This record gives sequence, structure tokens and C-alpha cells, in this order.
Amino acid sequence: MFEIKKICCIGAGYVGGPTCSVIAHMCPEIRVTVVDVNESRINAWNSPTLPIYEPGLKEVVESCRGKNLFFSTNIDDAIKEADLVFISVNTPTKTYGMGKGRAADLKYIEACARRIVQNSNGYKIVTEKSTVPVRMAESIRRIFDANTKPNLNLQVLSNPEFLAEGTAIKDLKNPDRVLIGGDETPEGQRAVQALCAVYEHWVPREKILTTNTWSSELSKLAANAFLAQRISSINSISALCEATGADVEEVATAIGMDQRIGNKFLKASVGFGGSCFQKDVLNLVYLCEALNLPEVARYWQQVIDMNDYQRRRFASRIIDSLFNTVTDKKIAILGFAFKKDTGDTRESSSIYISKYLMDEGAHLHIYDPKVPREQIVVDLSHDQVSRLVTISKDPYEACDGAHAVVICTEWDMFKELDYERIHKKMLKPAFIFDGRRVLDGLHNELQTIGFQIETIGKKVS
Amino acid sequence: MFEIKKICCIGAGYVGGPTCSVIAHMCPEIRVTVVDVNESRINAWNSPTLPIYEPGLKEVVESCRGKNLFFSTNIDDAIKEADLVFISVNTPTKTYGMGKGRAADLKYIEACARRIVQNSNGYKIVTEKSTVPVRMAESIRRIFDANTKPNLNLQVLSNPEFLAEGTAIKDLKNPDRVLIGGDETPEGQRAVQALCAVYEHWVPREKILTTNTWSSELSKLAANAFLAQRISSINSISALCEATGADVEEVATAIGMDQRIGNKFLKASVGFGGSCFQKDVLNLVYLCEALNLPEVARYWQQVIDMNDYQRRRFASRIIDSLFNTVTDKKIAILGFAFKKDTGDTRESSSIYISKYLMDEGAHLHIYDPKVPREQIVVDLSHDDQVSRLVTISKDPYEACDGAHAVVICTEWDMFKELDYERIHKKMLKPAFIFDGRRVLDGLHNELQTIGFQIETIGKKVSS
Amino acid sequence: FEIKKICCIGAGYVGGPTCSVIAHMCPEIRVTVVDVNESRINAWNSPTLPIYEPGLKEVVESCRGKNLFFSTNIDDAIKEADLVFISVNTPTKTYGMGKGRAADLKYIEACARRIVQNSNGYKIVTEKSTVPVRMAESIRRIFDANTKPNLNLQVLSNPEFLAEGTAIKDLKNPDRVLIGGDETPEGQRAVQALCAVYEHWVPREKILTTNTWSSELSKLAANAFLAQRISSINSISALCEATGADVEEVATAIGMDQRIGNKFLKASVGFGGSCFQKDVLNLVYLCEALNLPEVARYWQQVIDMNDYQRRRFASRIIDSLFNTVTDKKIAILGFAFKKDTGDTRESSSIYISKYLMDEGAHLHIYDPKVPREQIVVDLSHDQVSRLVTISKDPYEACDGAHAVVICTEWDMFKELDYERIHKKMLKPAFIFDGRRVLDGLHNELQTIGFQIETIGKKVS
Repeated sequence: MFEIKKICCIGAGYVGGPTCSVIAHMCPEIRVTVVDVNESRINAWNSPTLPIYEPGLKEVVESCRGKNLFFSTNIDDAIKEADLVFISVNTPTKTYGMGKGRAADLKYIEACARRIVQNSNGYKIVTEKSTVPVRMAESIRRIFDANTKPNLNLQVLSNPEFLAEGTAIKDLKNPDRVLIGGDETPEGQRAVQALCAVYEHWVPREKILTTNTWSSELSKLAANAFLAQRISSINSISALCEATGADVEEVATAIGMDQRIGNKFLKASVGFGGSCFQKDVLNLVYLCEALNLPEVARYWQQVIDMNDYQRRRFASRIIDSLFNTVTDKKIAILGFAFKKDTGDTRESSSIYISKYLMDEGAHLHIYDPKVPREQIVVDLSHDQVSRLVTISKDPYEACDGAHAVVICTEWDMFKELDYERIHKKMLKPAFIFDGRRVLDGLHNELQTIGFQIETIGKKVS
Repeated sequence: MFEIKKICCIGAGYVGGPTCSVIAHMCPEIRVTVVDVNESRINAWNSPTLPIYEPGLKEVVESCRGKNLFFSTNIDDAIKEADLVFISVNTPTKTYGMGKGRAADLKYIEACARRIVQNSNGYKIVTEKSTVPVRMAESIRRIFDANTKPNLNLQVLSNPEFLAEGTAIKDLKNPDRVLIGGDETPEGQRAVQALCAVYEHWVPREKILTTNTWSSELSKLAANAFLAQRISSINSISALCEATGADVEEVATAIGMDQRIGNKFLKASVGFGGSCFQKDVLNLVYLCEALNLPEVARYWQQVIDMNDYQRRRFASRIIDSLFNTVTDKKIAILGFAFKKDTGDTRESSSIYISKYLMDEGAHLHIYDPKVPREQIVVDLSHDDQVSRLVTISKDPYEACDGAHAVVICTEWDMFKELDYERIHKKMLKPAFIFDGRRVLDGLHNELQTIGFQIETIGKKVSS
Repeated sequence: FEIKKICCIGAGYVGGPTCSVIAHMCPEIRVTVVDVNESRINAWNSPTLPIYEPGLKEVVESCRGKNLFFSTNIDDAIKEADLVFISVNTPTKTYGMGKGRAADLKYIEACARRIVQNSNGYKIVTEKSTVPVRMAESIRRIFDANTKPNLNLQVLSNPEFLAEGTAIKDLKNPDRVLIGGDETPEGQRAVQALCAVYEHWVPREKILTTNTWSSELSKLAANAFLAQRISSINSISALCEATGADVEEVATAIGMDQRIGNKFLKASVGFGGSCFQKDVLNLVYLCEALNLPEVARYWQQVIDMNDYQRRRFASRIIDSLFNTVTDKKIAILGFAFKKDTGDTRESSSIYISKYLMDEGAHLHIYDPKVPREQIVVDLSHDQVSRLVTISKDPYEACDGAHAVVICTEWDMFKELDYERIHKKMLKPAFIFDGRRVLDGLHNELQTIGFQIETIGKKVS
């Protein structure tokens, strides 16, 4: 049974960094070297301020850095010494050409593969950690075969990450499962078992799942699509609740108590966001089109169409409730990050709701307790931002003289605002549009104050 | 009856120039004057370097110019003196307004017709040589009738050109047929015979076909449509060959040995090009829509859709074979002219293949032995993208040095004779050759043992 | 390896004539044509052959009983043969997946199973009938799954290209012989063995060897290229009618380009016969199944244009007759799909007739060769009883008629007494020439009083 003693991870982002930090934390006898072409990131990892924020990560990095955890820009030597090379580079969506807006951009993966084989001799295990399209491993193998040397024996595995941002360390220390895919040949199984042996230092054997290479790559895409589909499904029910007098929280509770469905990922919202869900579902749809599977492609495209409809429908409700005109009206946008307790705005629903209201000429005053001013301007920019967008320092200034308060992110503090004070200074009639159900239970009090309050999945009354 | 002694040709392009040169060459007693408003062209025709390249054309022109062949900008007097006036101005596709992208642009023909009747007296024969939509002659006749003078008698004929680019002189000296259309009136027939007697100085009577005016105009469009359809048909079969393991060259040989089909114009390619095939087919399509023949229109439109599909599919094969990403990859484009043995790039398939790869952000290194560097830059510009992504190489080995793939888009003979062993050593691995013209047929065993993965039109990819 | 014994399974218009010529040209080769149809096998052994081809009766009588044999003993013929031809029918599916377009392969697969059941040692098995591309792979899989010790069945493709009416001339002097086989040493050895049979009377330069798939695809593609020439010139005929051009003038001008050639450029009411439409639809279906929708819709245009040419011709008749033909007597001259044959398969006359029947016309149909019963069958699904009369001579069909519709180019229609026909027709009297058979007679017919309309010529 082959024992991995040296690990090299190419890519110092939110996938490679935390995973390779935890491996080093759990495997004292393994040397872990994280390398990246971006010198700023590598220096930041070796600095007192880490380039990504995850609870517990700063502690983990400080307990191993300098013993068996190393960050370096010397990509060549780290590859040369390693028994195992992780490919953890970014796979952004193509913004150009074939599959624009949907397909993954593979240029970083292929250059990474070419760098590895150029710098490798003898036996190494090469592992895809970044989210790759299915059959990527076949391409990496072909690059290795075409650039082969005497005694060179590079084994290619798949080992996707399933951590969700905000709980990376907890998820890496106690994963629901570890997924490792490899060829079903004797060489592939030896390599798979060698990688299993690393994770078995802290993960129970029952939570380590081994599959073939293609299953492992597809499982990562399928898993995120199934999760996004749960949200789009309950969001589709919220529209039906608004039309019938049902209440989407009561329905979601009743549904989730069926133990075959479970009670997670059933919170209706103005739409899901973040850098993973839309990107992975769109990648799955593109894959299906490329494989002549249009029925499957249109099946998964609905998850995205429903998400787009949930956002557009919420913006239209605002415009319709405000007497079908919002031009020059001050509107407070409370919450800009894609979810609470983060500064991340990527694919945030607040961006799309804001753009829809900007397209009507609304004067938006935007408050978020964590997102910086500069990021909000960028997210809403391509001049229109100058005319229409104000970034408020506190929620009450955002609401002063407003026609409506639009809650787009479920920050806990929005439940605690002084709505009596807010009402006095709003123009009348004053509206609250709750896109996150955070004001549930406060509706009776807000109405007696004088607000007209509308929320996702509840009939207006 | 009527003997043509002076000919005036309005238009000094591909339609007018070579034909009138050959007429002068074959008919020493006829004075032939080619006229054009473009003063650069007239001078070039009167210079030792001609504005279009055709084998043998220089010899023809130098044997008559100044004797009975003349190039001049004096349009008015050349018209006044002529017994026969050829209308040979261009009919480009409209890039604006009604029928944009498909209709023929007729402004030059009409201005030419108005110029003729304004400068004409007595009897003249006016002949449409340029490719026109059917019934163009009716418009010309109406212009003449509305601007008539005492003792003015303008007879309008159709006499289209069928020369193929590259063999223009051979085809004009030895044509498959000469086609002349005119009215079935006594005056129309006298004019038809007068034009026939010119061609009878070197063309046998059995090869001169006379029809009515409308049949002659339509015959030009239809013949061009039939030729383009043969190419689109064998190209559609090439995609079937790639999916089944048949080989399009074997299939094309088997088909072409049926003497009812014949073996010409059955070479599969990345797509037909040049300034005439697509233009003439789209004109036929537009004509059909305007006459409320939508079934006929969509029938001929398929010839163009298949050509567009053949180019898009070849580019998609390249991207797919290169691991579905060509961003920042160096790719050699060997061949930019629309066909071999010319510098002409008009509607060249290489333009479209190059643009598809540019849209992915590929670094193209383009080599062509005859196309000038500035023309390649113009054809790929709208520019900034051309600056970032396009290099024009001085020779094929420089284009291939450090390249991921070699793409052969034009069937130049020299690409067959390259030192592919030298090219392979300096290419990145795996090294790909994409043969869009089947020029490397028979070298596959030799190229594979060197180490290339070679893909070609109409052949399944080897595993 | 020398082929000494040949067995041909299938005694139709393909296998019979081809194997008769092989026997005639190769005295030392024993050639056995076998078929389960006992009626046919006897007819081949009788003085009256089941298919009529000039020269066929002469060729068969020179070899039958010598080295050419017709038998229903398929099994022993297979067991003894070095080369087995598969020449069974592949009709279009009328049910299920690909209905109306895909070939029904049940006879080929059954034939494959019979061969491997009855074979030992080395044999060459050759597809002669028109098959879908990759058919040979299916036959090879049946053979491999039912293999025996030392069994070696080599599968080749050798399609036939004879045209009905000139079959014997085409077999004795073919434009080309096409043989497809595996590009392995065993495949090439089997290919060369088949070439040696044909080299008894076919020059080497006309024998083309390719891989298996190319040979199968070549048969479909060639008929599709021919059908496309007809649909292309027919599309031009509609444009001639709209512009004043003449399709015969245009076709002559086109056909004098030696890169196009002057064959298969006769505009008509539509192509017919049991080959053209069937093969083009098979190609379209093949393209759809291979996820090639662009190629599929390209070749589908050949059929849509043919359907349009027929529908447009029928609508011209109806519009010229003042947009009503209910109870009007209309003479249909010609029912066969082309002249000088009794074959009506996919005849344009069937479709033109049915369009006119849907309007309630009283059709009187005359054809000098098609038997009465065949016309009734072709027009059936009661409507035939009410509306269809089959005439004995053309003058009876035209008596009291409003219109004469010429759908088949029989030479005799050029020679009718049109003065006599005009007197007894209702006025205005129309002639609709769907084959251009009356060209040159237009002035004479017009002065008699007919309004004459024809394909590819603007109405006078």
C-alpha cells in the first residue's frame, strides 16, 4: 500500500487553500505545499492576514504553517518533489465564444496539466479538485501520454470539493462524504487507495466513497443542481401560494417533515445566488446540449428560468404596488450580499432587483452592513449608478423620505429596526417588500403602524 | 445582316476585361474599347501589370492593346462610336435596405443604361454581360423607350459570362457554350445574329445557344446554383462520412463514376468561396421570395446554409479536438485565399474559420503565399482584436513553430511538400493537423508515424 | 483464393439479372439463385421470366442448367457456396419508429441468421441490396455471436446500380463496379477475390474498391444526387413560369456546362419509381438518427420540392378550371411513372389523380400499358367507384371532357388527333402537359382552340 508523503496543490483559492490546510493539520507526517502563479496570494497566505475568511482557518493555518504546510511561488520544485499533485485552479464561466455564459473556461486546467508533466518524473498521483466538466480526466491523460518520458507514471484521480463558503473548516473536518474517482484498473485502484489513506487520518472509512473517474466528476455537478432545484421548487410554490392564499412557510414545513424530502433548502427567497449554483447548473445544461441530450438540458434549464422568474416577478410587484411608476422615487434597498453574514455579492439577487428598479429610474439608497461601497458600485456598473444609486451608512438614512423599503438579504438586524421611526419619515403610503421572510411574525404590528407589507409566498392582505 | 465593327465595354472588372481582350485577340477587324470611371483600373489595364491575374491574360492583352484593344476613361465617345455596347459593371450584394444580404444591387447597371441612351444615336446593340436578376432587360428597355430620340434604335440582348476563375483565358478561347438571349421579334433576331457572328470568328456554331432574353438571364443564375449545390451536396455527405466511418473521397469517386452525374465539382472542402457563388445563389433566393415562390427560395437557400454549416462544423471540430479550449493557444492557419493559385480572399472560408477561432481567443499565425498581409488584416477587422490575436507569418515553419495545431484551409500545392518532421519537433504535444482540403491524403500513414493526430473533412477521427 | 461457387439469396429485379450475367460471363463458376418464393423460382426455370428486360431472356437461356441454377434449396446453396449475395428486399417501414422513411431490415437479418446457421469454414458474404449505412456491422455481430470453430465469414458490400429498362446493358458494360470491404488483410483478401469474378468482363479501371461504409453510403448518395438534379430543374420550372423564361432553354444552357452534364435535366410533374423517394427518405432518416439535423433538412428539400411540383401542378388545373372541378370530366393520359413501362410505383399520376379526386372530379384514365386493376388499387384507400373510370382508348377519355391532363410521356400522345378531341370537349378546352411532350405543337393546338399549359413555360 503506497503512502503519500509529499503533496503539492496548484491553486491557492477557496478550494485548494482550506482543503490543503486541513490535510496538513490532520496529517503531521505529510508535507503540504500550496503553490500559485499569483504571487500576491502566496504572500498573503504566509502573512498575518489570510486572503479568504473562514471561521477557524486562521487558527488552522497558524498551527501547521512552517512545519508541514508551505506556501510558495516555486511551482516547478513543488511538482517535482510531490507524490500527489492537486489541480485546484479556477474554472470560470466562458464570457466569449462557444458556450458563452454557460460552458466552463478550461484554459487554466490545461496549462496546469502541461506544467505538471513538464516537471514530473517517476510516479505521481494527479488529482482534479476544481470543478471540471465530465471527461476532463481523459484530456489530462492525453496531455500526459503525449508528453511522456521514460519511467514516467502519472495516475489521474478525481476528488471534488463539497465545502460551502462560511463553514469550510467544519465541512472539511467533518464531511458528509469524501468522493474519490479513479480508473478501475490495478494502477488506478492503487492510486485511489493511496488517496483514501490520506483522508482516513481523520474521516471514518464509511464516509469515503470511491467511484470511477466519470462518476466523481458528474457527482459534483449533480449535487449542486439538486440543491438549487430544491430552492427553485419551493420558490415556484411561493408564486402559487400568493395566488391561492396558501402560505409558503406553512407549505414548506409540511413538505419538509416528510423524511424522504427533508427539511433543508426549503426557504423561499427572491432567488438563490452565490458563485456556485447558477454556474454549475449552467455548466450541466451546456454539457447536455453538447452530448445531444436536449430533453435533459431543458429539464435543468428550468431551475435557472425559475430563479430568473422569481427575481423579475419580485421587481414587478414592487413597481406594480408603487402605482406602476417608480421614476425618481426614493427606494431603500436593505441588504446587498448574496446571503447574510458575508460580504460576498456574487450573483446576489439584490444586484438584479436593483438593476430592474434602476431601469425604471428609481433613486436607490442601498445599505448593507458588510459589503463595501466600492463593490456595490462595481456590481451595478458596466454613470447610471451616479444618477440613481446612493450607498447609505445606516438603515434609517436609507429609509428617510423613501416610498418603500426592499429587504433583499436576511440580515438579522433588519428584524430589529425601529419601524415606527422609519414610518414617520417615509412618504405615504409606505411599503415594505420582504424578499426573505425576515419580518414574519411582525406583520400585525407593522400594519397597525401603517405599512403595507408584501412578502414572498403570502397573499397580499 | 449587321456586322459589328466597334465594341464598347462599360466595366473593366472580371466580367468585361478578359472577354473583351479575347474578342479583340480573335477578331482583328473589330475595334474593342473597354471603358470605366475608375481611373486607376484603366491605367492598370494600360500598364504592364494587370488589375486581375489570369494565366495567359497578359499575353492576350499585350498582343492587341494599342492595335484593336483599348482601355480608356472616355466613356461618352466610346459609346457614341460603338456598334455593340457591353454592360459589364458589378452587381454586388446589397449591404443595406430591402433585401440586405441577398438582393443584387442594381444602381450601377441602371446608371450605365441611362448613360448609354443619353450618348447614343442611330442603331446600337446593348448587351447585358454582368450577372443580373431575371427581367433586368425589361427595366433597361423601359429606360431606353422613355428617353428615345428620332432615329434611335437600341436593341437589348443578354450574353452572360461563364468563365471559371483560374481558367478564364482557356474557357473564353474554348467555351463549353456561348449563350445569347434576345426578343423573338425580327429586330431582336437580327441583333442576336449580329452578336453570334462575332463569336463565330472562333467559336463553332454548335456551341452558340440562342434563347429568349429571360431564359438567358436565368440560365446564368441557375448554372451557378447547380454548381454550388454539387459542392454543398458532397459536403453534406462529408459530415455523414465522419459520423459513420465512410470516407468522402471514396464516396465522391463512386458517385462521380456515374456518367449521368460526372466527376467534376465533387471535392469536399471546408466550403466554397469567391466573389460569385454565394452572391449569385442569394440573388436567386431573393428573386424567388419577391415572386412569391417561398418553396423555391428555401430549396436554394439550403445550398448556402450547408456551406455556412460546413465552416462552423470544421471550426467546432478544431475546438473540440483541442480539449475544448483554444484560448491563448498558438494555431497555424495555412492558406487564406479562397482557393489555390490566387491572392483573392473574397468570401474565403479561411476568413470564417479564422473568425470562429478568434472568437475563442486563439492566437492565429496565418501564412498564405499570395495573399498580401494588409488584405488579411482588413478581412479579419471590423482592429483591436486583430492586433491582439492575429500574426501574419513570413513562412509556414514560422507559423507552426510552437503551435498546438496546423489548420490547412486552402489547397496550395506547397503544403503537401512541407517538412512535417521538422514541424512536429517544434509543435506542442499532442500536435494536430486539421486538413480542410484533403491535401494531405495519402500522407496519413507517414504523418501518423511521425506523431501527428490528423483530422480531415469527410473522415472519422482515428482512435 | 478463387471463388468457384456463388449463391444469391433473393431472385428479384436485382439478384436475378446480376447473377445471370455473372453466369454468362464466367463459365467455370457455378451460380445458384435461390429464393423462398416458389412461384418466382419456377418462372425463372420456365420459358416466361417473371421480369421483363431486353436481352435477359436471351442471357438466361444460354446458361440455365449449365452453370446457372434457380432453386428453393437455400440451405444447401449456402453450405456449398464460396460467395453468398444478400439480395432480399428492404421495403420502407409502414409502422413504428421511422414509419414512412426508415428501411425495414427484417429480411436482411433473417437472411444473415440463415447464412451463419448453414456455414462452416471460409465464405465471403456480400450485401447486394440497398441497405442502411453500418448494416454490415449488424451482420458481423450476428455472425460473431453464432460462431463455430474455424468459421470465417467475411462481409463485403457490392451494391447494384442498374436502371430499369436497360438492366442487361448496364450489367455487361457498367459505369463502375463498387466493392467495399474491411481494410484488414482478411478484408482485402476477400475484396480481391470478388474483383476477380468481375474482371472476367469488367476492365480493372472500372472496378472501385473502398471500405464497407463508403460502399453502402455511395449507393444511397448516388440516387439522392440524381433525384436532386430533377428537383433542382423542377424548382427552376416554377421560376420560368413566373418570369417568362423557358425551362427547356434553361436546361439546355445548364447541361452544356460539361461540369454539370446534360442528363437528368428534364422538368416534369415529379419524379417517381420505387427507388428515388425511398432512398432519399432513408438518407434523411439516417441523418436524423446520427444527430445531423442540418444534413437531414438539406436532403429533405429534394422530397419537399418534388411534393410541391405535384401539388402546384394539380392546383393549376383546379384554378384554370374556374376553381371548381366537382362533377367535371377530366381525362388523365398516362398513369405509369415513366413511359414504356407498366410500373406505377410512386407515379406522379397517382398523386395528381388523388388531388383531383379530393375535388370531386370525374377522372377518365387511359394508359396503354398499366392494367386496369393496378390503377384501381393505386387510387384506393368507394371514392374510386364514384369518380374513376378506366378508359380503353384516349378519345373515349377525352369525350365531353373539360381538360386533358398528360402525366406520362408516352410517345403516342404526341400523335393524337387533337382537332377531333377539341370538337367534343367542353369549352374552354384545356390541355395540361406535365411532361413537355407537346412542345412544338403549341401554335397548332392554340389555333385549333385549346388553352395549353405546360411545366416551365409562362401561360400564353
